[PDB]
Amino acid sequence: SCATGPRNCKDLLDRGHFLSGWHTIYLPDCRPLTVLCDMDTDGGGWTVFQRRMDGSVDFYRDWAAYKQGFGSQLGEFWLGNDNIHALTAQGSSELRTDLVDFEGNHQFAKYKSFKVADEAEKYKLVLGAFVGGSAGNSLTGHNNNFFSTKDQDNDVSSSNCAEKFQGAWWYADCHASNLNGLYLMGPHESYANGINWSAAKGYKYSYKVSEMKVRPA
Ligand SMILES: CC(=O)N[C@@H]1[C@@H](O)[C@H](O)[C@@H](CO)O[C@H]1O
Ligand SMILES: [Ca+2]
Repeated sequence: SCATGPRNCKDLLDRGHFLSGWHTIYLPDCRPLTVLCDMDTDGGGWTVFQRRMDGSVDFYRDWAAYKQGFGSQLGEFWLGNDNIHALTAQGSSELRTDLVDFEGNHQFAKYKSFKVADEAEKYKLVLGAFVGGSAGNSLTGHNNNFFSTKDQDNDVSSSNCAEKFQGAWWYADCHASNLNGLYLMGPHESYANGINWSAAKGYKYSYKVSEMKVRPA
């Protein structure tokens, strides 16, 4: 039941679910949602809301798609902005970003809190202090920005960043990170339109794997 069920992946870890995989949790209003738990990385108990690995899924999508979520439990997905809001509203959730390049190097970044607002406030990013990690910091520059898609420009640029740059993000003018960008497979000649984390590999290298995930702080 909702009353006795888990609220997130940390609750499931505490109950002795030790393998990563898809589990049912209960959101604050008791709506059930199936989510990917990362039980292995950095203590486990992370709820994963973004995953890229192979370029099989098109991420250049509209507001409605990002609002409801898209992709596959078997592979790449975006969990959905309504879902991410519900998951991060109550309490305080830390954020971890996990990255792998095409040369096999693992890199990460961690933030002390992470929340997205509701749709009325355009799923605005509310980001806490950078903790550290080998990937460096490419998200703080996005704090307090609305989410934007190609069809809904909420950025702080005279341009359309989502169109520029071929992704969906809390764009400013325009970005330091672009993890929902094109799956460009390592070095690319086009500027800043790949799966880029500029603090680590810059604006002209697209990562092999990207994962974004949250856990109670
Ligand atoms: C790819 C991209 O958006 N790079 C921008 C750069 O063009 C801009 O001059 C600067 C202003 O703060 O912010 C960077 O993030
Ligand atoms: Ca704009």
